[PDB]
Amino acid sequence: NQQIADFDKEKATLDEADIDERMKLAQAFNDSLNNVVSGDPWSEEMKKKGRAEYARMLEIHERMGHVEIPVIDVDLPVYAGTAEEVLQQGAGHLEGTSLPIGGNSTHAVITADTGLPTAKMFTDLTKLKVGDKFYVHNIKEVMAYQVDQVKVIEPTNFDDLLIVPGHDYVTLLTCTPYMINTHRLLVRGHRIPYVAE
Repeated sequence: NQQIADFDKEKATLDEADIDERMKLAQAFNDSLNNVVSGDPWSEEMKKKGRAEYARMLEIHERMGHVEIPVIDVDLPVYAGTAEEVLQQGAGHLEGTSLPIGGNSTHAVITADTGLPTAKMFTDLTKLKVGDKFYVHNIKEVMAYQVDQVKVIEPTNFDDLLIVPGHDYVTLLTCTPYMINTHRLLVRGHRIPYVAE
């Protein structure tokens, strides 16, 4: 709400040289990425992780951007890493996956909670179908993705979260089934052309 407005307002003031340097750094990070999934965010080891520093180049006031999902009225800020404090605040970027700047041979994974009384997070992610759209906002632009795969996995199976060569994917990840949470729901979209009006 206020946090997304803040991001977008500050984004609009950034000088082009500033955006260019930030994107240079983000692109270098992606091009050098050791593509190994850090872990399952809800495991005890991942919950307790310290401050994530790896995405500072993309951040305005600690937010890397926001993910907008019109069909379920979601627009959620994205923070670096997946520690407990991040999942309390919004969505977390899964360390080990591409930064959310798109490009050939990239796959960014964005995760959030489900079923909580106090913030809806990804509770309605279950409603998404193949063909649905979502929009990833970063300091440079807004990137459109169209869902091409929805699947359920066990928490430690990361095969579906790695880079697919020759493609540009973002997966939205939460827990499933409803109020059970033993597994993970993966909603994967592929990049499509988009010009924001």
